[PDB]
Amino acid sequence: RAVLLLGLCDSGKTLLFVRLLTGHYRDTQTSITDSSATYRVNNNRGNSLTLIDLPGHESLRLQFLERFKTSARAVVFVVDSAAFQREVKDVAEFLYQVLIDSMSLKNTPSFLIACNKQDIAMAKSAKLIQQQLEKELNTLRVTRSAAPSTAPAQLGKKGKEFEFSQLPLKVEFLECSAKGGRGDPGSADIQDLEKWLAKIA
Amino acid sequence: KKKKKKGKLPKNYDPKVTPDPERWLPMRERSYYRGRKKGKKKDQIGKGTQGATAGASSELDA
Amino acid sequence: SLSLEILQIIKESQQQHGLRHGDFQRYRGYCSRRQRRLRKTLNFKMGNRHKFTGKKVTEDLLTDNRYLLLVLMDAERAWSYAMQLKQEANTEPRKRFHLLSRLRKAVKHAEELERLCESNRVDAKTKLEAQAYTAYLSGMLRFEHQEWKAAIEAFNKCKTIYEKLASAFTEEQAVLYNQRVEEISPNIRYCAYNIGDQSAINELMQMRLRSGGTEGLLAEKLEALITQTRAKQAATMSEVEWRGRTVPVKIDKVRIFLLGLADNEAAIAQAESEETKERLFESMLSECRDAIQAVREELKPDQKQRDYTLDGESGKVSNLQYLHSYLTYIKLSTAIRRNENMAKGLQRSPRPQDLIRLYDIILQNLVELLQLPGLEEDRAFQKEIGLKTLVFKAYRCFFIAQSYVLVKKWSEALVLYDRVLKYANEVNXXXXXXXXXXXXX
Amino acid sequence: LDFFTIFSKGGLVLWCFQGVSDSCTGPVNALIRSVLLQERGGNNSFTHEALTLKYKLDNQFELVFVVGFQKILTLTYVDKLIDDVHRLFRDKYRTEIQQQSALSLLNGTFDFQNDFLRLLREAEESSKIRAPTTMKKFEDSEKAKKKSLSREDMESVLDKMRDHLIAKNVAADIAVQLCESVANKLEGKVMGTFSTVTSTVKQALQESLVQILQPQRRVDMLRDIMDAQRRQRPYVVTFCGVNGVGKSTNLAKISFWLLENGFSVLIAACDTFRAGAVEQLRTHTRRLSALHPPEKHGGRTMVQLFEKGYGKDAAGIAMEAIAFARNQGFDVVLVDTAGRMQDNAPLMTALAKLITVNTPDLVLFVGEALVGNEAVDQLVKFNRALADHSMAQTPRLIDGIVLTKFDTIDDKVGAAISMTYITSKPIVFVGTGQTYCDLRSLNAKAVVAALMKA
Amino acid sequence: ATIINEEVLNAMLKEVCTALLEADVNIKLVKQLRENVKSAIDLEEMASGLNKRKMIQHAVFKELVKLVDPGVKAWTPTKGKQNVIMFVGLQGSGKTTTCSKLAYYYQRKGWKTCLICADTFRAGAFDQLKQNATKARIPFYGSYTEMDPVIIASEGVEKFKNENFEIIIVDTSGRHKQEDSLFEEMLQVANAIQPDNIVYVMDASIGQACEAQAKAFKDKVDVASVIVTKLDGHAKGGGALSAVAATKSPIIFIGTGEHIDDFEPFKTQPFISKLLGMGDIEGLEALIEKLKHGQFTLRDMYEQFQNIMKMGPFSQILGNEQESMARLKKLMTIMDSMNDQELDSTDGAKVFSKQPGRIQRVARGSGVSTRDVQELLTQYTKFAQMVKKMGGI
Amino acid sequence: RFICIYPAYLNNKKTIAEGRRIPISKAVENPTATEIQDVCSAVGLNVFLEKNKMYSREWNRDVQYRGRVRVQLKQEDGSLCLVQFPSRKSVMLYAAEMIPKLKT
RNA sequence: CUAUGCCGAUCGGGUGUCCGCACUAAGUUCGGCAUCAAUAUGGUGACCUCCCGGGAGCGGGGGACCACCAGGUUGCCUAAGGAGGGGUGAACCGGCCCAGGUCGGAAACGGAGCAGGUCAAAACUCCCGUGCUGAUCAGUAGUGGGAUCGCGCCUGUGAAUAGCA
Ligand SMILES: Nc1nc2c(ncn2[C@@H]2O[C@H](COP(=O)(O)OP(=O)(O)NP(=O)(O)O)[C@@H](O)[C@H]2O)c(=O)[nH]1
Ligand SMILES: Nc1nc2c(ncn2[C@@H]2O[C@H](COP(=O)(O)OP(=O)(O)NP(=O)(O)O)[C@@H](O)[C@H]2O)c(=O)[nH]1
Ligand SMILES: Nc1nc2c(ncn2[C@@H]2O[C@H](COP(=O)(O)OP(=O)(O)OP(=O)(O)O)[C@@H](O)[C@H]2O)c(=O)[nH]1
Ligand SMILES: [Mg+2]
Ligand SMILES: [Mg+2]
Ligand SMILES: [Mg+2]
Repeated sequence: RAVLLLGLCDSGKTLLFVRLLTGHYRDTQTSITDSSATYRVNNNRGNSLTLIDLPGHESLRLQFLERFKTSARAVVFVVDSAAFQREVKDVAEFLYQVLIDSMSLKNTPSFLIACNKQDIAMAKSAKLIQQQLEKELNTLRVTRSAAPSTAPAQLGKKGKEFEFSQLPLKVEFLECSAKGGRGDPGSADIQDLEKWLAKIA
Repeated sequence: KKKKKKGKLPKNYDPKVTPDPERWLPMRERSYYRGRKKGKKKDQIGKGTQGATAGASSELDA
Repeated sequence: SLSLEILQIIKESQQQHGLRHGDFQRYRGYCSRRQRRLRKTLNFKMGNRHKFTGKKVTEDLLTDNRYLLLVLMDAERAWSYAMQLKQEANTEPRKRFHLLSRLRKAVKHAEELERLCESNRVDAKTKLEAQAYTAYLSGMLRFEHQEWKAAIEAFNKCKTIYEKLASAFTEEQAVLYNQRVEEISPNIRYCAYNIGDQSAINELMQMRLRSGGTEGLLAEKLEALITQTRAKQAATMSEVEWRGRTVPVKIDKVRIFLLGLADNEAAIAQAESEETKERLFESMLSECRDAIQAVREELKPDQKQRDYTLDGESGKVSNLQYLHSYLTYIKLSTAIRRNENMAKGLQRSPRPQDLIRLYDIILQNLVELLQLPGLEEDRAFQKEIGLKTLVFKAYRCFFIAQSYVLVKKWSEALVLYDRVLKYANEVNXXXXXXXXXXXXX
Repeated sequence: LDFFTIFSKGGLVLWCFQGVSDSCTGPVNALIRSVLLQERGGNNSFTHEALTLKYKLDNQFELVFVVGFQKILTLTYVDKLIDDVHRLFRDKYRTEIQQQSALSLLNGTFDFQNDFLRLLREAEESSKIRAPTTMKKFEDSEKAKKKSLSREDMESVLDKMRDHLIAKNVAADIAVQLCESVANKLEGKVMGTFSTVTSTVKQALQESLVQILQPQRRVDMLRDIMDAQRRQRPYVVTFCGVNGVGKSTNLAKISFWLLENGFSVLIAACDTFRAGAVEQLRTHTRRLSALHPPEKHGGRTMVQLFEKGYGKDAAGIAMEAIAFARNQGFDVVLVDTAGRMQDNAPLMTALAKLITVNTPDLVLFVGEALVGNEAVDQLVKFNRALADHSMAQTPRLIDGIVLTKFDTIDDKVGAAISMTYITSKPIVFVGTGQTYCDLRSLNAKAVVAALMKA
Repeated sequence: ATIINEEVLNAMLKEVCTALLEADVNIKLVKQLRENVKSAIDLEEMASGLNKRKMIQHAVFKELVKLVDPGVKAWTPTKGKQNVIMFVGLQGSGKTTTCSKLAYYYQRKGWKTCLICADTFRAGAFDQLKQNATKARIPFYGSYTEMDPVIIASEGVEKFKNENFEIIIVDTSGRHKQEDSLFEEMLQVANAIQPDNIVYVMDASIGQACEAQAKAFKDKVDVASVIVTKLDGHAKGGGALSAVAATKSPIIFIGTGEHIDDFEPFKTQPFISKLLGMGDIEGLEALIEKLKHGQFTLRDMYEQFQNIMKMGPFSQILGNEQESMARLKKLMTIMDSMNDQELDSTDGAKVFSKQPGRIQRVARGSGVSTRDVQELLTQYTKFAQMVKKMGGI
Repeated sequence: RFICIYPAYLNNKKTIAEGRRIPISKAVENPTATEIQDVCSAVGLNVFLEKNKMYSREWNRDVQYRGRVRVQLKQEDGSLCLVQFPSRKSVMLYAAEMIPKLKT
């Protein structure tokens, strides 16, 4: 159906969106509205999927997320590895929100966490990011205690350390970075992304 | 917590019994009140804290 | 012997009185109120009741280092009113004319202040700032009046003065000046664009030669002024060392100077006895620990910022504290040298125990001396020297503890002395001979 | 013109020529932040600290045109430029921009440098000669001596909507700014035949209301408490506001909520001017201790009151409370301050000095749901007082808004919008009663629905 | 024509609408005022040429003066009978501080005043009243044990009636229409104490929301004059007028400060001046009595001559004349030549004799009359002598 | 069809706006109609004077300011009665010059 | 000599509460006095000089210099001086409109001009703004000392604190 790109502000979602389409570097700014484009899989079949990019600004994430959750078949989440340390709480909260939204769907979409800005040296490894996310989400569930002033969902059985294995979702991790220098001129690093898209196709 | 304090130590030890109970209080709280203007009730009403709590001679019935 | 920081004063006045968000009316009101307060405090009444007699400050008056601030605030108020008129001139063009008049006043005030800085009484650093401020005001006035040549010359002069001043100070102090240069960077460009970009190159080429020939004498004399100002500032009021090269504006630096002079007044005073300086040593220790606490008072918020994020690096947070800690450790070392002098003057059982306790104290002190720069790890020779002193003191403590007179341990003291002899040789005359004689006996 | 850029609403740069003269690191990101939150009412003018900026919107093809010029004042040609080239660009690339899909934009190329350079040099040549001031001044002297949506068609409903927002306790200037933003959002945009103009403008206005009332990230105090406990340093929260906004009641509610969550609290008092405030807080502490015995939590005390009597300076009491909490290892300190009028300068200076000295982790402005047309002024005064009294760049401003007495109107919620307009900070808590259990959060959808249900 | 006048009026009305809305005034009242002022202007059919905006400002000032007060005289205390005043309002309105200020004000007026509190739900309420009473040195009543406001108020009012206090003030906690229990508690308190007046206090900053609360207060229980508070701040309190419309009662006092001494009686002129923002307002059988007093002026002579010429020939009454008519008409012209200041003056002869320039001006304005002026003065003096002789008898 | 002359034309103290027609230096002080009539009669006998009518701008009621002069300069056939004085200016200046001699 | 305390157990240094304090910074409030000029064009009003025409009232036209209002570009002005708003216009002499009356005339009509009305443009005066001035206060706060037998904070380390006969 459609594949959604989600992340924080200045997370690089538009850059990956244009890279997966044209393969050329294009200057970009912060997203204001969504952008939907049909992209064919590189395989011999060449099936077409609608890649939809949603702005990462916190004033518009929830509206588009709740408006486009039904049409989505697969969900792609983007995390900035270079700036992860300063924004661990923000990415954890957004991941919790998107997981809660996804669990409401009748059909469970495939879930991918793609670290970005990996071309830089300070970027962290995939397993380290996964462990940090697990540790933060262990307490983030407990922190959810407030009156909505108007249906809660739990990511674990209240007794054990939160893990992605116990979740009824297929969560994948990979390393990708396409900005320049090593990334675009030298050799593109998005082949794992297209392989995963073919696998989920 | 015990601390030694400097000052008129011979004159502090001359009584050797007890100092004045209100040793650190403002002049208007002192028993003598050091009052150039003893009353100054309207002046205290005009400026200062909104309400002062102390011994009340007004009616206090429960 | 009196100086004033014009740029710092005007910036701290602007950033806290409405110019932070771009408001000039309340800033002008504050400037007028401060002028009134200064005139009231200094009793510089020029107009009494039913009369008015404007009077100018003379050279003999400015000894209080505050009369210059009066003219500075007058110039700032005129400039603020001019900027407010510029903002309001969009609605009514007539205000522009009024604007010009205000500028005609403002530069005059600045130039008056310049003629008040010609006296040798005021410091040269204030003279440079006054010249830069006057040049900036004149350039802005000429730019407003569509006079490109005078404005560009004044702006170039101001930029040169500011960059020379920034190079004269440290990197931490100069950034503000650099910011000011940035604030003057765009307008200058626009002036060149007003030339036409065709004759502008030739004008700049001629202006370089004009500055080299006409202002060349002024350039070299101001360079000499900067050099002598830096030299006298480092020699008299400021302190420059390997650690904490940034000039500490805090008053406690003077205390260090006192400590410093005490040092050169102590060693000559006490030759061998050193007994009469023990009270002086205690007073110096009290003063230096008070200075350390005062430094820590401002250190702690920076420690909080350092703990907040890993982005912040070292070299600024612990640049002044480490010098004071080093001074305290040096004073402790001198005290321990005095204790060693007393011990060697002598030659009963609790005395070696107390000596070993003191040696443990100095071991802890040298451990801290290694740790603090070791925590910073700016340089590397300091840790080497500190560790050498630490191992030497540890070997001395071991030799004192294992002395056969000190310790009555047969068949055990000899083994320890033999084991420590190799360490002492690795670290490395009378002390060695005495230790060898004690080991033999 | 030292900077210029044309890009679509999708965040994809189409054409720019800034070069080495300027870098688009974040001069346009700031403009995007302004146009999204705290919409610009400066009539297409923005004042970035480095240089001024001007923007133009085209909702027909969701495009924007930004021109950045230095802080030095330019001539009046620039706006004319931003018009003509716009049409020219709209004339040059009709086929590419008219397509909904963004693939055509990537496929297409734009050799727009030559035409834009020609327009710029023509405008500069026109600006070189301007000597019409004398004739205009003489004329003034004589006078003194003597489908696509059009703005005019949508004016009427606009004003009526404005009136409705006025009925809903929204500030007049806030309503005008919101109407201007909505009008800018709808200029020549195509409109479907099935929908009506009123329905479209109402939907756009409610979407804008949801966006503005959905502020920046919802960072919570509870998560930050553990982060503060990582270094074993107290977490400081300060309450500020004008008189009669229920600071003490909301303070008690927050303390009760924290105790229920299982964290020890320290209540520092500074309402020295207020008569009986110390005993009021003492009664609150007694009630909380009765509800939560010390032994049930492990034998350690939970809530303690810190005060020095009436008349003492607030900053010293706050500093002593912070030191005592650090020595006793209290999780969180909550500081209550006496209400201060915004026009009273000395009280604002004292509050700013207290905030600067105590550097609290969180600052909460307690506002009123009943107040109208005055919340904006109070927020402006508080923010400017906190800003000008701190010399450091990017000073600590108000970080949280607590709206109380929400259960007394239930229809005039629009006042909250005004606050959320004047400051971009989110609303942390909403009070809905006088008991200790009336401390709930804010639901944006419900608030908007109640605002526009009539 | 008044073609551009209509556009100018519309622009000024829009500006006034913006200014009033910035002054936290209800939109419905603004629209009603706009309709009334536009109707009044159309009735006038002309605009004052003295100033373009002064006339409009004066008209809206008069309209607001009419709207602010219902016309009912404010209630005043009566000596010899104890007066009970019950304070009501919303939460945070500052009703307790208003009670303290009013008690101090009445004590300064020479009254035996006392304070009683019924606020029991709010924690730490009676302590504030105690501190405020001992600050002003005024007797107070209350207890920390009993929680029912009704019994506490009844006991306090009975004890103070025994004490023979002139003025009793009773304060109760603020409440809103949503909670009906608080309203029924207020009703029970009113039944128990039977208050003489019920004063409702509302914050000046609160606007466009307090109208419903005021209407509910008026509907459930009787109300009296209202008091506005917190006027010392930037808020102009423009919404309080709506509360007046909900109560049809005037304002007796205003609150312009935190200290107890800041308490002043309400005045309409400063309030409307603050609301407008400029406050630029400029304000500007007898014959038998005069005959008895004997005072005669040139006005009386002119009226007598007018009546004589209206009557016509004297031969008609009795039953050469043309010269008499000519003399009469020339005298009327010469007496109309001069100004009214000399005409209404009691002693015209003195003011003429002191300044011959007045005679010169009169001669300029009429015929030569080089001898007629003094003849007229002599005739006026003779008539004044006759008038005083008649008045004496 | 005689031309009209008034004493107010020959008065120096009167302003030009109030009736003065000649420079102040050449004028005289308080001229009368009879003086003008007798001085102009020495040249032409066509002048006749009346005293019961006065000039319009003469607000003051005085005998010396009362009266007017009629002088014939044209024979009503297209020829000047006296070629010496072709304009009223000549006649009035001659009268102004001759007044002081008779006043002394 | 018995016994005392517990990890800092002995011994100490700054501070803050404190002062009929000194002084500053930053604010509130209330008074006094003061508030420019050239030049470009146009307008208004005096006063003055030239003409043209007519039997008068008067009509036609061009200058002189002063004051003042709009208001072009400005400065060898400024302590500061905005083209800001308002009142009064008197006794009876600042305009403008000027009934009646009065005067010029056969008439048409005009002129002076009172009362009265009116005012971008006599003069005076007030308000705001601006400058200078005195006065005013603490629910603003900071070292400069004093004070300091406790009560609240920050920094120190020895083993040695107080009875016995
Ligand atoms: N209905 C309602 N009443 C509330 C709410 N919050 C507070 N109140 C009421 O409003 C009043 C204000 O009480 P208080 O907390 O003492 O006010 P304050 O802001 O602390 N005053 P100050 O700042 O001067 O100390 C009390 O009567 C309280 O019960 C709320 O959310 N809803
Ligand atoms: N500026 C100003 N503040 C006032 C005035 N009256 C009261 N306040 C303040 O407003 C707040 C509320 O007043 P207060 O009487 O203490 O609360 P309350 O009236 O008892 N609340 P309730 O009776 O509803 O429980 C307090 O902080 C008080 O100091 C006033 O006239 N002016
Ligand atoms: N070094 C590096 N930078 C990246 C990478 N991906 C994105 N960026 C950053 O992203 C910026 C460009 O903006 P985008 O990549 O489109 O980010 P965005 O899509 O606008 O993110 P939103 O604001 O949420 O819309 C560049 O300036 C980069 O700094 C990457 O892989 N490596
Ligand atoms: Mg994007
Ligand atoms: Mg409170
Ligand atoms: Mg109350």
